[PDB]
Amino acid sequence: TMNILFTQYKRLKGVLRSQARALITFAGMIPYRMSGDTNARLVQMEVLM
Amino acid sequence: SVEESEISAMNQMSWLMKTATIELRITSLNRQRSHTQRLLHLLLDDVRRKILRILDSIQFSNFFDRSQIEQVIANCEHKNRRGQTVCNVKLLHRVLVAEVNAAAIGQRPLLMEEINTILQYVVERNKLLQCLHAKRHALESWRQLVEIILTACPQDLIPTEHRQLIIRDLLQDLHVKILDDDAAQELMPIVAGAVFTLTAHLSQSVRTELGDSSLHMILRNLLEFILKTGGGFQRVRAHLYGSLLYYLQIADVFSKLQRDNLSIFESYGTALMEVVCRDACDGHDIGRMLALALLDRIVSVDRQQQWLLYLSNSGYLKVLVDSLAEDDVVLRNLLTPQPPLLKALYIYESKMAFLTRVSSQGAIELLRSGVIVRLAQCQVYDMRPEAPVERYRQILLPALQICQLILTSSTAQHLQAAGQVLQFLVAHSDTIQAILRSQEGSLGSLQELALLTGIISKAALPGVLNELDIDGSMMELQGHIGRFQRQCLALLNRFGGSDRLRQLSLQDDGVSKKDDMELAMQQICSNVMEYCQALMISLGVVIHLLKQSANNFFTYYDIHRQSVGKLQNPDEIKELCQSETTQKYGLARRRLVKLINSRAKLLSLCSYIIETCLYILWRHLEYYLLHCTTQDVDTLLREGANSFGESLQKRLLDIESLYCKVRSRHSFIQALVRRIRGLLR
Amino acid sequence: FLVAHSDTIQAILRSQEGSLGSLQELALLTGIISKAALPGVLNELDDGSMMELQGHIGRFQRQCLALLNRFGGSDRLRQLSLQDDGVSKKDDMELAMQQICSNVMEYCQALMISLGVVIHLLKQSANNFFTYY
Amino acid sequence: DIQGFLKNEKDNALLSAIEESRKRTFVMAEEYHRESMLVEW
Amino acid sequence: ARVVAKLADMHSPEISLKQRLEYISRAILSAKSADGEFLHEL
Repeated sequence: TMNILFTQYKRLKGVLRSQARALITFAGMIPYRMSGDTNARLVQMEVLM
Repeated sequence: SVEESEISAMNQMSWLMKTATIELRITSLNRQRSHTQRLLHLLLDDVRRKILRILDSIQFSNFFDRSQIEQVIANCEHKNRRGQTVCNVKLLHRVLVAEVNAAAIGQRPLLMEEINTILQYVVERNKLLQCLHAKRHALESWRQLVEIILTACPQDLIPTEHRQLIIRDLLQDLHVKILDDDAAQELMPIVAGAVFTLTAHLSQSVRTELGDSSLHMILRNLLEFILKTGGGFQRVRAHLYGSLLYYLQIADVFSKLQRDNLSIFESYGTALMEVVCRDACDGHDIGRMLALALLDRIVSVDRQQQWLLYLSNSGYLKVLVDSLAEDDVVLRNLLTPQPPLLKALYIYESKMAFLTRVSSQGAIELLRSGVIVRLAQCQVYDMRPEAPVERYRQILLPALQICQLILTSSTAQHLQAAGQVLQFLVAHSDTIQAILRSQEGSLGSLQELALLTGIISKAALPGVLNELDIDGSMMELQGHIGRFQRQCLALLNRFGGSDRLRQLSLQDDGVSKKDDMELAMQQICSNVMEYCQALMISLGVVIHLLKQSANNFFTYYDIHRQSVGKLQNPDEIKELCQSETTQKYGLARRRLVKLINSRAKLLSLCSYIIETCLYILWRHLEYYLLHCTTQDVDTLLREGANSFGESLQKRLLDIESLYCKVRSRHSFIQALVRRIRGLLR
Repeated sequence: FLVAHSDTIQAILRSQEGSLGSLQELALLTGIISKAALPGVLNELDDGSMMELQGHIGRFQRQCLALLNRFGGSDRLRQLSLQDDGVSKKDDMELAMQQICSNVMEYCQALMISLGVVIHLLKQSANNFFTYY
Repeated sequence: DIQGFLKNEKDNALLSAIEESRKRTFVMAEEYHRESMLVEW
Repeated sequence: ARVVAKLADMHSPEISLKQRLEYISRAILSAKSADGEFLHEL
């Protein structure tokens, strides 16, 4: 999902922000340890916008 | 007791202790009894026991902007000589007076009064600390006091029941103290070690006898502590964790306690699970080990798989898989000629341990985690060193044990288990190929060829390589499977021929290791044998196999029955221990039953293997001299009446009559030999 | 033919004996594998069969390159020292190891058409080169 | 360091308890391999 | 991580609960990217 929305801001470049925010906040509140490299890609792409 | 000069009376008693301490050390290091004895009596002669009173006196209970003055009291703070972080009152007075001298004229008295308030503040903070270091050294004392008082005195001086009652009361009071909400945080680690120590003591004590309310309250305490621990003091964590591991190993009366303890540990519910898991994935190295252990233990002790449920649903197992990738980085490190941290080993161990200790529902989940698949990605195991050898072993060994436990507990059709293991082997084609070409009869390379053959046995069944063509890979894979079965066969000619007489010979130019290695060679045969027993589903090999087998069979019936006599009934005791009065007798009992079962396994093994070689020969001869078009069958029937001499038949029937009637309601051997002779005539 | 000698050729390069015989054995096997395991054939071979053939050639060239590490390194003085606890044999073995190197060399030389071993080899090469000259 | 002496001791004792569990685990493992072989037989 | 952590904790009227929690999220996320303590606290 985040890779897609990322590509969306990519094409728009080459709301999306607030949506990405909702996703990252979800990741945070989620009572389940997602994998590590998962969190890595999430944080990095959330930044790169 | 100086109500007015607390700090002094404290430090006094502290030094007096330390002196008495070095004294007890020496006085034991040579000898003396009556002074130790009198002090003991006054400590315990019933009137509260003395050491109780001693511990019991030590009371474990205890203009300007706010943040600016707080930073000021924080900058002039200094650790007093006994470690207390006291606020330097005089330097604070100096700084406050200076800044006071630095609308301001009428405000001068307000400034000076607020400075005096900050002064009383810094002074109370100092005195507070001073009290803190005082109580700190005080408890350190009473602690080390007990440490010697129980640690070095020959337990003769104390009736055991007294030791139990007192160590108990000590845990009771110390828990009462560490648990009160007003517990100074820093005072935590101290009682920690105390518990650990006191605990193991009571442990041996009660074990040496061999109020359950007390052990229950104890575990309840130590838990409640481990919970009360913040997520920062990973030290106090590892400590409590080890403490619990012991409080468990202390335990049909055994099954009754086991139940009751499982019930207790449950009553904590998901919380302690969440804690232990958190540390397990995240804690400090000492905590990491001790915890992963505790987890393997709790898992072995719990039937309803609940903790397995939590660990799996909570995603922890995935954290573990990551830990596997990381440990792979660690072995990649140790690949170099200078390992930074030997600990990385002990970690990878405790991890794979908790793994192995994880029945069925688990195994479903674990294979579902693709643990194997991760292992398949690992490149380190391909670094078998061309002690270095002892290391590369210590690495490959637990890995192979893992893959084998997998192929075992994963029901025989989770074909991906096989195919992945086969991928593991194919990756190490050169490596395992060499490990097969191994001629050095070292016990190590022995066990390595052992596990390698056991895997290739359970795996290289053709039934897979046809389900993997879903082609060049199918061909290469079946080729590797074939080479595997080829070596798995050819190992029989090494370990199971007259050449074995060479291997036990060249190394003669120790009682347990013998029965061990005998179990070993027997299992090695058994493995190559079952491998072929499936595979068909020079024959002189199989014949000589039955022969040497029956040979060792009488050898073992004899050795084992002699050991049976030995078990039913100084140098003898020394050798009765050198393989593994009262405890050497226990060790002798142990090694006895050990060798006995090892022998009986060798016996059933030869017996099955005999049924096998017999069946394989029966079918092979049927094919060779009944349906094989032609000189081989003539020589065949001839040599068959030639080698299956009535000597062999009589030896086998005597063996069956010897041991089979104690274990097998069927004279299967007699009917098989009859059919064999019938096919021979 | 080599693939038919799979276990055999693998052990043959896998020898740890400095028996002059075994030396000549790995020597000629490698001279072959050098003139032989070229990619130019695994292509004209095409199918799972051709995969197997390339794979065998791969184990082959891989070991053949590893052979320089045993025959041209600092380990040389080791495998020559463990044997002293004989002149003609030495002239022989020197010519021989020269050939073994030059062989695996030409192998790579076409292959392009740890580098530290290339370094140490340059070293021993130059030093001998003077001893020779 | 008398205290430090006690310290070296207790540290060894820890490493001991841990390895002991490691053993008991390996042991039950082999026992399962055995009952397995007997199942196969 | 610690930077954003303080940023969120900071008593200040210019930070509404939303941006606070969104920070604390970005925090835990950068965290999984002693630190175990910081995690336990958070």
